Amino acid sequence: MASQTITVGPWGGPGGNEWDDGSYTGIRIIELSYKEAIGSFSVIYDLNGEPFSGSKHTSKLPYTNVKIELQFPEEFLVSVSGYTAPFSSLATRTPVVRSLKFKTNKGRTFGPYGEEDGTYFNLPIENGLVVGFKGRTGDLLDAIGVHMAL
Amino acid sequence: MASQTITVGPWGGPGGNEWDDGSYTGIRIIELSYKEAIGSFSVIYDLNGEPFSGSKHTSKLPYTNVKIELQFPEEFLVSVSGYTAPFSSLATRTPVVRSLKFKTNKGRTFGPYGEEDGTYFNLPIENGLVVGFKGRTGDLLDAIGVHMAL
Amino acid sequence: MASQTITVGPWGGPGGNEWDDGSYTGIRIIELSYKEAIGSFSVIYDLNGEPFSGSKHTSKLPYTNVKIELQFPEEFLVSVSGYTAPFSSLATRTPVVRSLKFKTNKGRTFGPYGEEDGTYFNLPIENGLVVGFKGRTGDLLDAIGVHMAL
Amino acid sequence: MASQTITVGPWGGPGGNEWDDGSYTGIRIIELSYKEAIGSFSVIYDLNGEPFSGSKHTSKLPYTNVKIELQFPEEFLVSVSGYTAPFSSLATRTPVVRSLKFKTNKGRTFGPYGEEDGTYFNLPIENGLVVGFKGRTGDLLDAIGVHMAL
Ligand SMILES: OC[C@H]1O[C@H](O)[C@H](O)[C@@H](O)[C@@H]1O
Ligand SMILES: OC[C@H]1O[C@H](O)[C@H](O)[C@@H](O)[C@@H]1O
Ligand SMILES: OC[C@H]1O[C@H](O)[C@H](O)[C@@H](O)[C@@H]1O
Ligand SMILES: OC[C@H]1O[C@H](O)[C@H](O)[C@@H](O)[C@@H]1O
Repeated sequence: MASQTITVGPWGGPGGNEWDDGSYTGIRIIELSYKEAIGSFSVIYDLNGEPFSGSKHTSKLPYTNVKIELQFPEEFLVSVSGYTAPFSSLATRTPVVRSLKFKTNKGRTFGPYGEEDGTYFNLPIENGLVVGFKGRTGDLLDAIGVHMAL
Repeated sequence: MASQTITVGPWGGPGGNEWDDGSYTGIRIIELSYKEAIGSFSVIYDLNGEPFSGSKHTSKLPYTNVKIELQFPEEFLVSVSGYTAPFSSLATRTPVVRSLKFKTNKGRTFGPYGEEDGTYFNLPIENGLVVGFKGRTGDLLDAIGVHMAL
Repeated sequence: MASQTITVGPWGGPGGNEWDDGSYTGIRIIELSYKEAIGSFSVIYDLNGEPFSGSKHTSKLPYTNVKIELQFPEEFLVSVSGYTAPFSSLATRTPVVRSLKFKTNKGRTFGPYGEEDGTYFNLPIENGLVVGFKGRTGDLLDAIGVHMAL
Repeated sequence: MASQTITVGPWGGPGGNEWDDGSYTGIRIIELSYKEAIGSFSVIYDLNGEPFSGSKHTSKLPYTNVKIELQFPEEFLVSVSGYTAPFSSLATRTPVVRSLKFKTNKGRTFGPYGEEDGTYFNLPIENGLVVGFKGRTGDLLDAIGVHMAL
C-alpha cells in the first residue's frame, strides 16, 4: 500500500537470499566485485539530490572490486545487460549472474565484468530511469532485477 | 536529469525561502506549529520501509506544536486543504498558509490547524499517494505543494 | 487489474449521474455550456497523436456553448479551477459546478465560464499532465475531477 | 510531447518503417503471423474498459496467422521474449525478429512463434503492465519494443 515502481527481472536463479534496496531518485555509484561471476553488488543511490547508501550485498570471495561512478544527474544508465549460468563450484547447482555490463546516455560503457558465459540478457531503456535494484545473493550474485520510474 | 513525480500546487505566496523535500515512498509523521498561521512544517517520510526525516522548516515563533502520526502504510492521506492570506504584521505583502487540514482513508481528520482566513485550497485524492512536500518558509509557511505517485 | 492514473477531485456535489471518460495522452478540445452554472461538458482527447472523442455530457438547458481549442501538443493545461455551490432554480439542493476556468503553459486563460459563487477549488499543476476528466452530470455539471500522468 | 510511458527495447534491427502504437490501459488480443520470422504484428488494446484496435503492421508474406486472446483484465502479460537475427531470404541481412513468445500471469504460454535463431531477448515483468507496443515493419517485423505503466 506504499508507493511502487515498475520492476523488471529477475534475471538469474533461485539461489542465495532475497534482497531489495527499494526505489529512489537515480543512481550515483555502483560497487561490484567479480572474477568468474559477479560477487558483491552495492549501490549509492541519489535521493533527492544527495547520496543514499543501499545495504551492502557482499560476497566474501576474494574477488576484484570496481567502483562505477556516474556523472549524476546528467549521466544515467540506458542499458543493463549480462550473462546467467551456473558456476561448476556449487557441486549441482543453479544459475547465477556471470557477467554485467552497463551503458550510459553519454556513451560510456562499464564492463563487461566477470565472464560472459551462458544465457544473455539485455534491458535497453528507451524512456525512463533505473531507480533501484533488487536481487539474490549467496556466496555471490545469484540474480538481479531493476526498478524503473520516469 | 533525475526521477520526477506529479506535483501540484503551490498554494500560498512568494515570500520566505524555497525548499523541496523531494519524493519518497509515503508519509509517517507530519510535525507543524500554528497559531494565527502555520509556522513550522516538517515531515518523517517512509523510504522503503524505514523512516527518513525530511529537512526541518522551522519557525522560531512561539506557536503550538502538533505531531500527526499516521498508521502507515495502511493509513494514508486522502485530502490536503487549507487557507492562504496575508498575516498582517510579518507577511503584509504576500499570502502565507494560514491553515492546514488533513484527512485519511481511515476517516481521521487532523486540524484545522491555524486560522481559516482568506482563500481556500482543497486537494481531495481519489487515487494516488502523497509522496513528498515542497514549500516556502520564512518566519512562517509562506507556501506549500505536494508531490504524488501511483 | 487495468492501468491507472492519479486522480484528484471530485469538486462539486453528489447529484446527477457519475461518468468517467478515462485516461488518454492529452487534451485537444474542451466543449462546455454555461450561464449561471456549467451545463454541458465534453472533451476531445489526444490518444497517441489522434483525436478521441469522449462521451458527450450534454445539458439541454439554453446555455452558451464554448469550445476551448488547445494548440496541442505544445500547449497544455496547467491549472483547472472553479466554484461550486447550489443553484437557485435547482429542483434538488446540493452543490453544482457554478464556474470553471483553465490556464495553459502558453499563458492563455479560458474563462471564467459560469458564475463565481460558492466554494473555490484550484488545481495548479507544476509537473504532469491532464490526461482525462471525470464527473457528475444531470441537467447541469454537478462535479468534476481530473486524471493526471507524466 | 504529450503523456509518456516507460519504454524498453527495441529488440531487433534498423530495417523497415518505424511505428509506435502508443500507450493504452492494457492488452486484449495480439495478432501475428509467422514462419521463418515474424511477419504481421497488431494488437487490440483495452482503452478504458473497451477494445481499441491498433494500427495494423501487416506482412504480405504468405505466413501462418495466429490470434492470442488474453482474458482481460484478470490475465495479462508477464514476459515478452524472442529471438533476433538476420534473415537470409532478404538480401539485406539487417536483423529482424525471428521469433516471439508471450507468458501470462495464469501460466499460459503463447509461442514460440517463428524460428528461434540468433540472439535471445527476454523482458520478465515483476510489477507493472504492458500498455503499448512500438516497432519496425518492412516485409517483416524488424524490431519491437514495449511501453509499460502501473
Ligand atoms: O550465491 C551462489 C550460491 O552461494 C551459496 O553457496 C548459496 O548456498 C547458494 O544457494 C547460492 O546459489
Ligand atoms: O514567512 C513569513 C514572512 O516572514 C519572513 O520573516 C520573510 O522575510 C518574508 O519573506 C515571509 O513572507
Ligand atoms: O445536474 C443538476 C441536477 O439535475 C437533474 O435534474 C438531476 O435530477 C439532479 O440529480 C442533479 O443534481
Ligand atoms: O521487414 C524486413 C525487411 O524488408 C523490407 O523490404 C525493408 O526494405 C528492409 O529494410 C527490412 O529489413
